[PDB]
Amino acid sequence: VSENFLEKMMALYVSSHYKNSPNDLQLMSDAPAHKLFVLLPPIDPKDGGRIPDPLCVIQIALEGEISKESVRNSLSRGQRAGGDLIPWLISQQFQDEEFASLSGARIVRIATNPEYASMGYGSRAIELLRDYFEGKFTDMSEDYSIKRVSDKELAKTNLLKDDVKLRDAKTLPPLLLKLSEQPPHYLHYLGVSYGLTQSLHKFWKNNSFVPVYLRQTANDLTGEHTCVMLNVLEGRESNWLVEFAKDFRKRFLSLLSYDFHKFTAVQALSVIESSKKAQDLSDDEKHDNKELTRTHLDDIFSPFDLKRLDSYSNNLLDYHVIGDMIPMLALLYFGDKMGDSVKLSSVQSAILLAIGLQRKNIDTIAKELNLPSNQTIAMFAKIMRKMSQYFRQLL
Amino acid sequence: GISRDSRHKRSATGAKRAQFRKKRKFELGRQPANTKIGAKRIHSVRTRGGNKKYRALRIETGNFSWASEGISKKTRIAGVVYHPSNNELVRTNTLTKAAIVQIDATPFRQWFEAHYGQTLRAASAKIESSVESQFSAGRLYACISSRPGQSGRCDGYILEGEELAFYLRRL
Amino acid sequence: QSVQRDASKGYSILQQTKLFDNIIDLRIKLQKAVIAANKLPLTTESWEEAKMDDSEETKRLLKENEKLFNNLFNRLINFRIKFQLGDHITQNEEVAKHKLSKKRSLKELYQETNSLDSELKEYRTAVLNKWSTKVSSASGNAALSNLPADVQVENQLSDMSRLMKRTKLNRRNITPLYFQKDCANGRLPELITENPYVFDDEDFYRVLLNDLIDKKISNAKASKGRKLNYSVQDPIANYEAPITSGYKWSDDQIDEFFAGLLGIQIF
Amino acid sequence: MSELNALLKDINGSLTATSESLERLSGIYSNSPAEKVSLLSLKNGSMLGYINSLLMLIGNRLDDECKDPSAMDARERSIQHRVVLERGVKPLEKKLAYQLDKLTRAYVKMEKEYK
Amino acid sequence: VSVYQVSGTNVSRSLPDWIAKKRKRQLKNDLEYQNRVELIQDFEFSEASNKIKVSRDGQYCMATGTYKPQIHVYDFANLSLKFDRHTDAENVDFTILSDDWTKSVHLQNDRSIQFQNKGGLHYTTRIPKFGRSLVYNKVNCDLYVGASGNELYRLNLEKGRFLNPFKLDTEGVNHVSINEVNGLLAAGTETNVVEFWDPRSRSRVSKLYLENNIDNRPFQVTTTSFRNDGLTFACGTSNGYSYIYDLRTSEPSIIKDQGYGFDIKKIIWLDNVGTENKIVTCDKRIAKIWDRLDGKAYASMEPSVDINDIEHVPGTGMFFTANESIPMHTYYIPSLGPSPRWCSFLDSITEELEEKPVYSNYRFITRDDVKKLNLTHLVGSRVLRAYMHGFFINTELYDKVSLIA
Repeated sequence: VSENFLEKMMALYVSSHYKNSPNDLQLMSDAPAHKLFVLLPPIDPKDGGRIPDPLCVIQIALEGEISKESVRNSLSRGQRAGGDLIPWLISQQFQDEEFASLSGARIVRIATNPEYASMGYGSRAIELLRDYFEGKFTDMSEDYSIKRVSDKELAKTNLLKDDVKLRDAKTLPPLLLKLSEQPPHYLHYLGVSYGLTQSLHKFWKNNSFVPVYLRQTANDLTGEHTCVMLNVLEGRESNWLVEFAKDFRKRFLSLLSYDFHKFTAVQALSVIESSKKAQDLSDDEKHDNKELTRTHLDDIFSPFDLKRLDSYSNNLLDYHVIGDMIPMLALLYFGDKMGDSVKLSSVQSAILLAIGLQRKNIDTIAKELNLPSNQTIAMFAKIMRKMSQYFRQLL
Repeated sequence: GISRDSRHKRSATGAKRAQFRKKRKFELGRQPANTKIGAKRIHSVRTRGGNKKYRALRIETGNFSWASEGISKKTRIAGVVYHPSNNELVRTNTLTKAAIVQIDATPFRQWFEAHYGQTLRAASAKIESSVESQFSAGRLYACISSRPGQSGRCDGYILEGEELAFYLRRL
Repeated sequence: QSVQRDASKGYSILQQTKLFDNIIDLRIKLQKAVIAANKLPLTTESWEEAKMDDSEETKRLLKENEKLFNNLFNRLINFRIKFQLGDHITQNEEVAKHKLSKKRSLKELYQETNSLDSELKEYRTAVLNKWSTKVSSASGNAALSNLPADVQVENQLSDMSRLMKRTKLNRRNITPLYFQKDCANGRLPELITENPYVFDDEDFYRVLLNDLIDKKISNAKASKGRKLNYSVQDPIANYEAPITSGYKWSDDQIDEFFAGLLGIQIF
Repeated sequence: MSELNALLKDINGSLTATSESLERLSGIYSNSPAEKVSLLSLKNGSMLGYINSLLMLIGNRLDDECKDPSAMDARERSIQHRVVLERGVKPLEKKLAYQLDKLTRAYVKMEKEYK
Repeated sequence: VSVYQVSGTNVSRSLPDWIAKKRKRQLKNDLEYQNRVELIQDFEFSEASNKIKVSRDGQYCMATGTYKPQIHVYDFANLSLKFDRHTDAENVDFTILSDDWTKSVHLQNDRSIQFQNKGGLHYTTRIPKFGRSLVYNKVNCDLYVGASGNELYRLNLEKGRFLNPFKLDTEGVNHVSINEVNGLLAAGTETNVVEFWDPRSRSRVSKLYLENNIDNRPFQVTTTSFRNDGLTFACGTSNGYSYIYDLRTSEPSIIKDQGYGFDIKKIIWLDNVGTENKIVTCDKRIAKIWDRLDGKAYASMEPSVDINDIEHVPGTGMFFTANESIPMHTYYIPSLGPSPRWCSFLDSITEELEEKPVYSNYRFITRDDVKKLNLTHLVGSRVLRAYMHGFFINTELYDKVSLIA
């Protein structure tokens, strides 16, 4: 029965990954930190004990709880310890030692039946899995260890006479345990590591996951960039995530030119949106975006530039004359310095990010967004007309 | 495409006639005007000769006459309730002649109160009990006596007596 | 088979919720009694003066008044003994039946009220400790080892003076009958707006109403074509050609989705 | 009419209403192996004592003697019963609220299935 | 969000449009008239428009008229009327089988189905009884027609023969819709139930009884629409509620009402535009965009005159609406998506347009309903706001009240 269930799980676990089949089985069995969760359909009592198929398979790896002393030593030495990918990676990028001490779980793999994809089973499993660790599956009813073979027994057995037998079924626990039965390990955050794609990003976005890190150097085999998203469970401090999310967003905006210029304007926009959702996560106003000051504006743009920007809004200029102001305007808007006064549509947001940050040419965006070049300029002019009016209002 | 010619029909004996000629303009028909309650909208049609026909494509108000009291008032039409020919016309609130509609009782009530000085001499003010109940409700059953598809008007008369009893039974 | 135990527990959980609504309804009916009771006199002289206003009618009302409480509260204590018996709150099964059978006086009824509370206090300590341990273990707080709920109750009972003052608060501004006369005559030692004698549970009463309201919200002939002819129609024959690809979903998926349409120990 | 007479009439109407409801409530309970959740059972018992404390406060006031018009003993019982409902039970049931809903939803589906 | 009315009637409902045109000629001197922009010439029917649909090709549009009952086909590239074709009776509904305007099936109100081709009326047939809706399956080549009778008549275009008509348990079918991904079909009975049928077999998969704990009054399923995903289903109740259902469950995920109390006519899922979780629901009075998951109102399109039907050009922000007025209103919502390719520079002139604007968010109670609902006390308070004959109210509060009463 265990083998029959094991093969079914491996069908899902091996359903979609790129050829790294063999070693994972040893990791799953022998690694102590790893745990397995399976989503199952409703069990009809009339079934007669027939095992239902698995709809979703989740493998988690408990990570963190690293002593601060080791982190500073390892960080100074530049040596990476085996395991604990997320605790080490965020510490290296953010130079934060408090994060490593935090206890967290990485969702190494989530698999769903390909036939049933997009039906919401995967999102349900993550919802329940988060619910399990939060403590909400409390027992409603008013031991699962297995005794090891003693050293005395090993010495007293002879190789010729040895009876190599499967362990008695009575001793073994049940294969599937209700979430209430087994108490969860206390955790601070849930993490995911994956190559960034539109479908995967939208899935994690809808599950309240926040990006914290994106690797600049694309993976050679896939061409995708590794992205690490975190989510904070209720009842635990959430400030550290918000600080990381703000830092990542600022880092992302500058790196759109260097190495993420290939990312589509829509995909880059969604990454910014998902990070901003972390700002909504924290009700605290201690950390908030600061509206642009008059003194800051004067430092950024000279009066001539504002006149140069204003005339374009009146259509008295050519588009090339204002090319120099575009990237600075993009940083302010996506930095949220402009404030509630200026807001833009999804298409307008994509266009502004592309020229300002991706550095792509106008005709390229016309192709990417399937728009005429004339519309994109017309949309683009409308963006500065709103911006020009805001600068007038500040003055 | 609409024609009133009798040539396409089978003869009295049942023989299948052949097409004697192409359709003529002196035997034409025009598409029906499905009048419906709404803001007044009437379309003029130039007919044979200089005569013109008015197409009540939409109409909401009409001159209804109280025969027993021998008066007439202009009232709004609430909705169609029963039409003898086809029930789907009642379903779609289509206005044509003989349709039973519900009309506002406000002008008739005000006139009765003014003329007889009695809320709705005593003997004259007496009226049929069912009609009194309809005023108490606030709407009156009326039968349209005009043809909105021809004259562009939706005049009518309030049901009374055996007429009202019959249509109440049918309702 | 475990599904059946879930149902009985599900049936069980509903019973209290209905019972919870019913007892709150009992409180709602008693609400006007508490308000009117707070308006009653406070001293012997005021009560005698109140009777003097209408001696005969007041005496008749007082007699009908007194009987109903003895009947009502005696029935309430019987319910309490039965209720604490069925739920295993009281362990002495024989003693509970003996109390139920016997008829009890006002002084005796008071003694049962004290005894029932003391038993409920003991059941309180066991129940709160038990569930608090379960919740703590379920949430990993056991692994961590936010006060125990029983401890929190004990601490708040220790702060009796603060919550004592809360009840003294006269939010409704109730003036008991002949209050000014008793104040002038010095017949009210406690006083010599917060009134020790006026009892106010309006905020608690409103909260119970709000909880009750929210739960209710949350839970809630052949001619003219009148007969159909199936003969082939040449003009519309071969008007359109079918798509051989079929629906995007597989047939097995379609068959299953329609099927569910509109709703070693292995475990 | 004297103020007391109108007041006493209001109390009389309240009791016959409460007693009749108590008659109904006692009947259904007697109408009701099914094992009961302890937490809500105490929560039921706790407010019942609170109602008794309110009624005991009422009874103390009504006595023409009015030896204890403040109703100190009645109040303290109400204080104890009110405290457990607000501070002790409510955090626990909130932590337990989801799993309660799941079982109640679980039966409701079954009852519809049985019908 | 902002809604720009590119064309239509800018006058109020009380003002008659035809006299306004007779006053419009007098004020032709006013400069704004000369500077007006008309997207499509002759985009106005003589009296009113019954239905409007956009060809799947994305380069053509078709519409039906009142008097003389006529069919207008518009070419986007030429921004004008390609042709007008008269008919013998008014059109209850129609569909465009081909990607272009070439082949279309029209259901008239005289109990007759008319097949229109490039040259003209290819063929006309009569169904047993009056019809109310129409749909066609590409896979089966079978045209499914509802009717007053309980049967749902089936016509096969490939074989050119009527086939065995599906027998609905209830009498009457107000609307029928078919899902592309599944093939599942639904029918809207007069009673508060939707009967789902399978086209692969000839069977009733199941029936869903619409439950309205708010209002206990009778209602009918006026409109049904299946989402592109196929697991979601929308209904339109005559009382004025539209239900969103996930087909797997048997309960309504969200029940959003327009509030005026009029019937729901058209329901469109704006998946293509982006942020797929948006839906359209159209009364005679108003059409509202609100979020699928949370039921929050995005924007509102309220024409002065009644709406007979609303259509949305795929991938774009524009909405065409068939109305009772002489013009056919068309609305542009820039936030939802870009303007279509054919009218590229409409975005450039956004300032000139009307920029028309609370009604969508809140519910509306009639005076009789206020008295029945025991909300006379709410009258004169901030909670209840007067709107002409009746008073608006919050949606959640009204739901709680109707439970109380």
